[PDB]
Amino acid sequence: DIVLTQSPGTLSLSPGERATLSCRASRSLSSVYLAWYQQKPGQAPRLLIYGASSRATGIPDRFSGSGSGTDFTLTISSLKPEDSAVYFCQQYADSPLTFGGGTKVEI
Amino acid sequence: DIVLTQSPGTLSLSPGERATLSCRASRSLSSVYLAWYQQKPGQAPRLLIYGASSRATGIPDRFSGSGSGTDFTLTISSLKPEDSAVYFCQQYADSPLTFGGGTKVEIK
Amino acid sequence: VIPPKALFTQQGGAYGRCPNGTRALTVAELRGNAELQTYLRQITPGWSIYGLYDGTYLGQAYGGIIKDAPPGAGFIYRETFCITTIYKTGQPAADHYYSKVTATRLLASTNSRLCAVFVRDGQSVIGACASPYEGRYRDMYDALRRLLYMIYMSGLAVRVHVSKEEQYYDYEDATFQTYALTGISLCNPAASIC
Amino acid sequence: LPTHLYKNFTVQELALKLKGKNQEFCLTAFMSGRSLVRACLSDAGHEHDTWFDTMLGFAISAYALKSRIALTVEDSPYPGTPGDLLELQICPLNGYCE
Amino acid sequence: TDHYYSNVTATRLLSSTNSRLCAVFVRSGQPVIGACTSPYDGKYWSMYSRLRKMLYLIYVAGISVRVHVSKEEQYYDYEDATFETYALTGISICNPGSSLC
Amino acid sequence: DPPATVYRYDSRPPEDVFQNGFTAWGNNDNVLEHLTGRSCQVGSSNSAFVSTSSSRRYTEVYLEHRMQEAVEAERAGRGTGHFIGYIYEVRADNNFYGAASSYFEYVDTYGDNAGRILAGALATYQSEYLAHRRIPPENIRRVTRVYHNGITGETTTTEYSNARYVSQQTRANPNPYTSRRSVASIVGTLVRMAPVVGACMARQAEAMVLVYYESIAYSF
Amino acid sequence: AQLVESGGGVVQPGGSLRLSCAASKFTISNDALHWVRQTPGKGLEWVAVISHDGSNKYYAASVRGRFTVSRDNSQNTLYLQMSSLRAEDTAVYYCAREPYCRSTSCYLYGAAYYGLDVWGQGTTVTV
Amino acid sequence: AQLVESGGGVVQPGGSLRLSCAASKFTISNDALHWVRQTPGKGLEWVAVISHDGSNKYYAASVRGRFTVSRDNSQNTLYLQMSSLRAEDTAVYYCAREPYCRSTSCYLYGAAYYGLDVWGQGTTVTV
Amino acid sequence: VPYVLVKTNMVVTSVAMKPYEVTPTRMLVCGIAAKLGAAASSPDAHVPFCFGKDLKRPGSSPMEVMLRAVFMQQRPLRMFLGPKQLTFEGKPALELIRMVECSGKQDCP
Amino acid sequence: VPYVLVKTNMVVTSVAMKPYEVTPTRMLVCGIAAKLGAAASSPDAHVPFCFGKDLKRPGSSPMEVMLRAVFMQQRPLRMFLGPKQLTFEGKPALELIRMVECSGKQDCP
Repeated sequence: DIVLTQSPGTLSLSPGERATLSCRASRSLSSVYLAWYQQKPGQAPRLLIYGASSRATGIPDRFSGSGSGTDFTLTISSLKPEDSAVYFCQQYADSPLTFGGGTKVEI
Repeated sequence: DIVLTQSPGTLSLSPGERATLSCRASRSLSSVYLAWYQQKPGQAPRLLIYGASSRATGIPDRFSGSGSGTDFTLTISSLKPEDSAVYFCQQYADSPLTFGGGTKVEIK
Repeated sequence: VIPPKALFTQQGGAYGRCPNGTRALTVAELRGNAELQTYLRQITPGWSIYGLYDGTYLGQAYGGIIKDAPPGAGFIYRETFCITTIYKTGQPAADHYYSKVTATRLLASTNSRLCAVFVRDGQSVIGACASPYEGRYRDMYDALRRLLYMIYMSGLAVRVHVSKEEQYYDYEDATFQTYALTGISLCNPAASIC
Repeated sequence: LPTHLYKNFTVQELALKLKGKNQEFCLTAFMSGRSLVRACLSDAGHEHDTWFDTMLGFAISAYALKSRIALTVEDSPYPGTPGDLLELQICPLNGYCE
Repeated sequence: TDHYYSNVTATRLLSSTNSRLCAVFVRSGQPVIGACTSPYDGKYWSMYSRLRKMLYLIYVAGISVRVHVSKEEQYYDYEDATFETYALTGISICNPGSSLC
Repeated sequence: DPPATVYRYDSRPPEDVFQNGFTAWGNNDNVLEHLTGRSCQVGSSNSAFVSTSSSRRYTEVYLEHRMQEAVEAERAGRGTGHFIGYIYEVRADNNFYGAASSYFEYVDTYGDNAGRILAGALATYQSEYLAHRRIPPENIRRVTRVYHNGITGETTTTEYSNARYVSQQTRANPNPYTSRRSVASIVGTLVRMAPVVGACMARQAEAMVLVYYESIAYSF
Repeated sequence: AQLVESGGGVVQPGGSLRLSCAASKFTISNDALHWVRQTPGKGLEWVAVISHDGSNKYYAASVRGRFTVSRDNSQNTLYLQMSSLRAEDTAVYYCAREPYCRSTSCYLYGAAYYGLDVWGQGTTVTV
Repeated sequence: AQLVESGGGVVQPGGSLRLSCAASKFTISNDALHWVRQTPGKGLEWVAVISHDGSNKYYAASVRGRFTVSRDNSQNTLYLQMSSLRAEDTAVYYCAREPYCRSTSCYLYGAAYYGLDVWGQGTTVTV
Repeated sequence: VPYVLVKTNMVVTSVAMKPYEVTPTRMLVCGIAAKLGAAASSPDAHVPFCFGKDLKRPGSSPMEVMLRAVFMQQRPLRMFLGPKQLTFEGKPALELIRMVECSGKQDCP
Repeated sequence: VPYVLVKTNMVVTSVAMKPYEVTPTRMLVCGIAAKLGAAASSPDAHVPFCFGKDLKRPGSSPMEVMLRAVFMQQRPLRMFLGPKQLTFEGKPALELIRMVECSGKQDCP
């Protein structure tokens, strides 16, 4: 029963700027129970950063996590044109696997 | 264990007077659970009044009851010589069906 | 709740002693069941007086009337209207739960269910009935009577689990539904129960 | 079978033992002035029955509530030996038996 | 072979699935003896139902009692224990300096 | 939502309460000790709180059952069958602290194991409010007399009006009380039976039989 | 409505006696019955009661476990069985019929109490 | 790692459905599987989880009783049995494979979390 | 005549259990109930009740758990006494067939 | 992988019972254990546990008896929970196979 709210509603940034995506949790979850997904329009989501201080397989280094607490952020270094998708933050520190609202980043 | 007491004891009354008997209890009894009996010398008693308000089928209309509570009285009014006997009062408001001492009426 | 007419006992109890598993019918419930009142018309004979929990239902010769009375006034007559307290609703079994409740108003017949009324903020919510003699959760009665007793001694908020496959009408003039109990969970706000 | 009826008595001792194959629980009743009352119901052919288990919870409840109890007991043939307990009654709480 | 330990209080309860429920009996803080009951296995197996009631009461109220054990059964349920543990023959609540117990 | 009126059962006549009021027995103001009963038991009654309640129904039920003790004791030949009971009304100023609220704070900041479940489970069922130091006579407004006579079996209820009462706009302090950690070896919550009533509520009214609540909370 | 009150009394302090009530004309299966004793010293005292089907039986304090009551509807008779009689059992034993209370005691149900009205001549039992 | 998500969803509210997951390269006998629905309005929501041997199977609050999960590791398939579907069941159902937890939940044990990383094309279910 | 009596506003003031003389395989759980606030003159000031308990089936019966619960809480009940009679301390007692708690004034006048 | 966990200084703050899905012969007894000193939002303050009680055997299992005792007294206990998982309010709970009360800060870090 933990609700994740992404306060960035929708971003349109330059193809070289830095984007920060905040994920606010209802309770203070630990850092090792977080993940970030990317849903380009027309396919199922793919993991970007699980355990925010750690990356997944087959992903560029431009994606970075943040620290623990109640607020967490995803950092993208250089927004290449291929990075126009909807980004989620999930949780697993409690039994229901709750996903975030979905922050849409379009270029 | 309700003890019924008939205080008058032995009564000596003329064949024309009115007979009054008193039966009192240590605790209040409902009016429906008290009766009176007549024990002529030598035989078994037969009930005169039950519930202090009505008579048995064969009882003549000369005996009446009284009010409820801890005081109960029976009145004979006209007193033929046939009615010389010993009268008891019985309660059935609890488990022990307790009778009373009995009052002996004598006719001179 | 108005019990359906299917629970009417074919051979009613005598002198208020309804058979085990049945209960006396109140005049309010008879007044609310139009089918039951119509059904009684063809079974009650003339000048025959039958007793209910509150009052009496006299014969069809008088016109088939219901007369209210204090409890025990209708028990003296011979036939007493009694209804079975078990009914098969047909709804599939599911884990229905009610949170922030407290056990109140216990009830239990001889070979029948131990039951309680779970109340939140004053108003009744649901009743849960458990028996070790009949039902589908019979084997689990002994484990629940100990937790029910603990939450009745002290008014601790619990979450009551009920199964709707069996509906129970043990209570009289009940404005709430009573079902079969399927577990009690003391609620901790930090654990996300209440 | 001389049986005595005791009223207005409070449990002080509640001892569960092992005497032979069967078992027993001996409880003691105390009044302000009267002598000590000792009694204990034991398994006597009640192996399949649950008669011992039912009353054992009552005497423990009587000790927890620290309330007056009214026991009926048949005195032992030998002095100093507790009698057999047959019926146990708990008087109204914070009150006395009639 | 019945041995008792008077003036004991019940603390440090142990319980494991499908096995014995135990209790450590302490005198003036320092433990003196431990006991166990079990309805599945054990010499005094039939006594659990009659003795879980007394075992619960003595623990919740913290009253001084007497414990009856038999060294015919030795249990090692307590890890790194400095005290022995046996089976529970019975629990007795008796006055100090009393004749019954 | 703190209550504006609190109640208290007592047996003292109104002509004596209205001139002196109540008074805490001792200076020990440990919150858990009071709600458990260690500070209202015989020989250790030193609680700094006088016990009240926010539910008049709970105070009537205690009266409604203290009446039956007179009836029961009359049959046993230990009484006369009569009963004179009193239910007071006190307006809560900024010295009345809740019991359920204060117990939770004591547990939530001094460790979960520092307090018993039934100690705070009883305050909720009691709706009890603790009054520190004393309840002044100005805080008492009306007392409800109850007369029961065993001969007739009729109860007469009369309500008197205080003369020293000073009407103000006050309420119970919503902030829970802060007390030092309990140093005594608390064994269990002491409760008076028939019905279950806390040790401090029951004992301050007027030897009592006080039973640990846990010993009876589970049926043997 | 007549009763014969069979049974005669002479018994040593340990013996047992079986007294019999017998209904002459009226049927007895639908009414309760009582035994009442009359000692010239202490007055009339209540002995025992019995219901119509035998479901309910109650005795007095002095004969609570000693005496016993039985009823046989085949012969329309009522019996009383005695355990060992001490010296206090010397009295005359009577038979009573509480008319309409099939159950033993009508005081619980709140029903009206109708009193006896049929006693037998009595039998003298002494030790 | 390919999943086909066979079956299609068009069923009247009182009916039943049975979806299928079929892996392609990774063997299904040693990985936990999740179902996640994507409501266009309410976003992504979790449906159910299943363990590798089938011991632990946890569902969501809304689909606690109506939905059912099952596996057949011999044929490398994962099934979801669907009971009476209301209007809120309309979503796109996916197949998710949690990498390093052969049991349903890893947060209980304090183990580190690896999030899914395998998803199917998805099947559309409407009522 | 024997008939079932329904009582109101009664609290259980005493509880007991005794061996049933009629049958060795059953067991009687008796008690005393009193009307709340009634005087001695009323017949409801002291009513005895008894209900049978089977000694072969373990566990507390549904009747006993309430009679345990409503005893130390001193709650009012609505007892369906009768129509059968049991023995309690020699004095007759009315058998208990159904017990319901008191919701308020509406059902417990 | 599932592995057996050992937790120190846990106090039971809730008790629950519920039927067992796989077989009606058994029924689960659950609870919630909170670690002393843990943060309010830390997962160690909301650890759920359950164990199975056989219904063919009337009475009480040994685990229930002491669990009821520690819950009332709010005593610490070292809990050997693991590795199986049992449903509890639809949420996973570690099955409890052995649980022992604490003896002090020396043996319960």
